[PDB]
Amino acid sequence: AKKGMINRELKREKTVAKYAAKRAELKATIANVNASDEERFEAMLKLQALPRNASPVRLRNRCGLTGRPHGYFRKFGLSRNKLRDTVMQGDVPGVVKASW
Amino acid sequence: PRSLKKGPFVDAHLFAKVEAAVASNSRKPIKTWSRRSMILPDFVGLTISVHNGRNHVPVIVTEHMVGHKLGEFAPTRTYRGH
Amino acid sequence: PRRRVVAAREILPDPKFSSQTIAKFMNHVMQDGKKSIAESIVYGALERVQEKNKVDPVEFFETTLEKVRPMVEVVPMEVRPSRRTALAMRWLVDAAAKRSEKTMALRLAGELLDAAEGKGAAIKKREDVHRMAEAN
Amino acid sequence: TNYGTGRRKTATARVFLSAGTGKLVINNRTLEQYFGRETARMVVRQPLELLEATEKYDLYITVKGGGIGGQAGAIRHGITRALIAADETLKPVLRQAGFVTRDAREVERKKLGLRKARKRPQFSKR
Amino acid sequence: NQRIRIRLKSFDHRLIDQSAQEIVETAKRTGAQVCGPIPMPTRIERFNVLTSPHVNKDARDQYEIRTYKRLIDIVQPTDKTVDALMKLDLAAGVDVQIAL
Amino acid sequence: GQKVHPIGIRLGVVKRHNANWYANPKQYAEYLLKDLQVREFLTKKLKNAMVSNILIERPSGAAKVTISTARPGIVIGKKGEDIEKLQRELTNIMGVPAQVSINEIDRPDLDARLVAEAIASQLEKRVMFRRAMKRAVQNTMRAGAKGIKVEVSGRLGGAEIARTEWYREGRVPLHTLRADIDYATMRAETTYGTIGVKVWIFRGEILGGMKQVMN
RNA sequence: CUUACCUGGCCUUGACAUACUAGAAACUUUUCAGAGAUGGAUUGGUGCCUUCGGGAACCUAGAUACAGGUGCUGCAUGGCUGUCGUCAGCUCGUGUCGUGAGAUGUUGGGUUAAGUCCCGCAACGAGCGCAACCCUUUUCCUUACUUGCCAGCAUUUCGGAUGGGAACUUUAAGGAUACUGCCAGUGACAAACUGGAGGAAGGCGGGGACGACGUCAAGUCAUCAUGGCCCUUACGGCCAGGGCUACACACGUGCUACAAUGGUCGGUACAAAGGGUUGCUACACAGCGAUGUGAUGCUAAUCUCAAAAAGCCGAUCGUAGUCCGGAUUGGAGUCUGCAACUCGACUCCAUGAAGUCGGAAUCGCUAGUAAUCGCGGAUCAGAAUGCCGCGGUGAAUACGUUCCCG
Repeated sequence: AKKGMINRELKREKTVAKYAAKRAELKATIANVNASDEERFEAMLKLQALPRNASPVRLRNRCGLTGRPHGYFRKFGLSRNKLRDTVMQGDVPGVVKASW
Repeated sequence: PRSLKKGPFVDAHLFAKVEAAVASNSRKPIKTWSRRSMILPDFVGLTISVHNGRNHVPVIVTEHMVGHKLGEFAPTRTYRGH
Repeated sequence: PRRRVVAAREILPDPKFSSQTIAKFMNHVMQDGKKSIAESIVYGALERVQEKNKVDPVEFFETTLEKVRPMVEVVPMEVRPSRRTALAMRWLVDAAAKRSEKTMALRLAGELLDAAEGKGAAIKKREDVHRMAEAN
Repeated sequence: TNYGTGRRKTATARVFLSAGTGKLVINNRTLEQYFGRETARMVVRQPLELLEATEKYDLYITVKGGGIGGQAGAIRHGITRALIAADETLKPVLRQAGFVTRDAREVERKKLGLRKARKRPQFSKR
Repeated sequence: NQRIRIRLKSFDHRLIDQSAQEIVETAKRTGAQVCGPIPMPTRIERFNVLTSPHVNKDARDQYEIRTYKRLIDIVQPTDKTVDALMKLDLAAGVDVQIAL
Repeated sequence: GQKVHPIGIRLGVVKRHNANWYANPKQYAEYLLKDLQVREFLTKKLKNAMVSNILIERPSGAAKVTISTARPGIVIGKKGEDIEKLQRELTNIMGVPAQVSINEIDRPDLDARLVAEAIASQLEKRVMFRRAMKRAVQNTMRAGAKGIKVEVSGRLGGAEIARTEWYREGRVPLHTLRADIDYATMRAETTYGTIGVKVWIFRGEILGGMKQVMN
């Protein structure tokens, strides 16, 4: 991937982490049933007024080594090319060629 | 469609503009990129220039279009035949 | 094959009459692995022929199969014993398919009775193969 | 009194043979109650019918895994093994009938690049 | 009514067996009753990794990773039992969880 | 055709993993990424220390890195200051206290990575590739291997058309899973681009299997 | 978002690195304008070491070497991959023959899935290939007895529920067994080959992984690395909206059907494998339903996804474009998400298209296979008829090598 795309991803994670608490608070206030309808409406308005990059749905998993956005394999944190290389070198504990 | 328990969605910047115009009575078009905003009853009688990707198409809001998204009146693809 | 001779696959006798002929007929009737439906179809015919005219269910089926059995291929060649039964079963299934009744079992029994008396698309087809054999 | 274990297509049956009038229970159920189709009922009764001792013994059978056919085969295998345990002299007859052999056939795994164990995607040279 | 429950998790069944044998031997030496080790079902995870860098969908490596689990029960634990178990070394690649 | 990785195919048969730790799915990824960073950092730092194998373990809330080297003195330092600096750097990278251990290789010519590094250094210093290959093969066979194969690929000597040259002495039974085959790959960066070096060394058949290896 | 493309709005040593010069802790609150990128007012905090004259991060300002480039060359390359092809071949040393390139060995007779093995011979000797070693399945034994099991005993709300038991199933580590071992006939008096007993299994029991020397300037500069070329207020970087989803058409790979071996309704059985703490959810209430609320157990052989479906029993439909089929369209909703217009999935009511088994031609499959039925997972907020796996039911036919192909 390009350095610009990697830095974009990093900035998005930073924004999500910065706004994590207030987003959860507003969502809880929205879900509150004892709260007033005006209170829940205001909470919804503030949630919609939060910056876009605060939303976790805009994060994309990228390979931890190269930044590739396809074939991620959450468990290892690496895309398929680097995963194949590392597994066949033997630096991934417990992973072996599978046959049955 | 959006859940009824959440209400219709309108962008705040667009809603403030239409509210200011209606509190006043300015007739100049309101220029917006918010194709996703829902047309509200307050919108009726106003001209909104909705972005369609390259231009801003003017739409005059009539009563029959309340409940539509603004983008349904600004097509984004060009086609005339083969 | 090419170099080997494959041993014939022996099928078990049916668990009710211990008759490999009836088991093979059930296999010919059965579609996409539904053995129980084919069992119902065949056993309905076997029970219904017994009620309509009293003979042994196995013996009556064997006699009709022998009647529908051809003896010539196609350059003339005689059919080996296995293909006689193999071709009679297919003819009896295909022809019994097209007669109109409520259930498949009743159609099968009806054409079993019909072929026992010399009328049936099966033995028309047998006589057609006979004609073609006389042609050469 | 005597015990046998039968296996067929991931189905395992535990068979407890005794001396009795002919009672037969599968998973606290009658044979007719447990098996719907006739052939499954007949496969279970094959060994005692062959030995002509259908009324000589009492059976307590449990079974787990597989389907109806696999469970019937496992029950037959377990009954054969229990009879072998009861008397070693019956082994030639049961082996001649073919009840002693464990059917080792099993589902073949799906393979990479194929739709099934053997079935291949359609090919177009044109 | 004190019972010690030890759970061993590993990616290598030989390592987990060695650790379980060591624990059982130490507990037996300290004069305590031991039940086990009991082999719990193994977890198997499979992955399909494309081997070519660009386009060969039928060219993949199939990898697997296994999680082995063992359970050890100590009943009637003597005084020296707990101290000996804590003094026992922790081998890399085996996770040991102790519950009282 | 293409050949399977000789180490990867034996990773559970006669070969041990280079990482030995357990982690649940929540920290597996973080542990692996930090391990890879450690390997890269060590490979860069000890370039001239003749280092082939790095083994990473996480025994209990800590880390242990075993470095196999043919230059223990240069790795250790004059008075041991260098291993203390390495411990500081590795602790900083890994987030947990780390202990460095040194494994001295007494037979460098039977180690696949060291031979590949030597050949690549010769190629970068512009020694003729065939001479370098035959010298390496003869040195290993004198050291005592039962077989060695060396392969070089690229613009050999500066030619515009790239090609591949290999040379083998002894026995290299690649299809026997129980054979002890060390394998290594290395890059030589020349004015005309990249030349790849591959080395296989065979050191006899291992009997008893993984039980003998004590996995 | 991804995103690399388009329209428009913005930045210029830059979103990111090293080298230099100065000043500030870093950070934090409230807003205002703007589509946002951005820009401006406005709070608190001003911290950590200290040989303490300053330093550690961290931020801002200046400067120039530079950064940056999914821009070009896979016909400069590394690495990786496809293909012939799981084809049985491919080589080397000493000695002989030839002026020589070369030959011999490796050919010749049987046998095998195999250059697999046995015989002859100016040849005598070796390697990589084949096979085996590795994984899984079928029989048995030992160890292990919980969260799994329940044969015998006892109590039971008849629920392994409870005392209890270690038998059996299973779980999973280690072993045993199969070797033409025994008999008969042949082969050539060899390698081999055919039949029989015992045995769970008999001659390679089944499946997986493993792919020789080489070929196609095959594929990939857009995973990554890298020689060379090109851009540098732009071919770099930031943003909002649009596009990748277009539609007179043609082709490939699939799913669903055209029905009675079936459709619908009522009742009632039997799996395997895998997933679950930002998660899976018992149970209750509300709703026709997608779902909502309350609540419970579970970091899991413990709780849960979960209903297996085809199957069996009973009723009905009676060959009709139908009680087949389920496209399309109208009207209402739910959930994920800042946001379902372009352009999501699912639910309810209404609608009810083509389709009556498909030309020339052509594809897959030799057994638990084909056919058919359901279940799970990776990616993933949401979004599979694809891909990778799992079990259930369970066939037909192989006379033979005359021609089709390799």
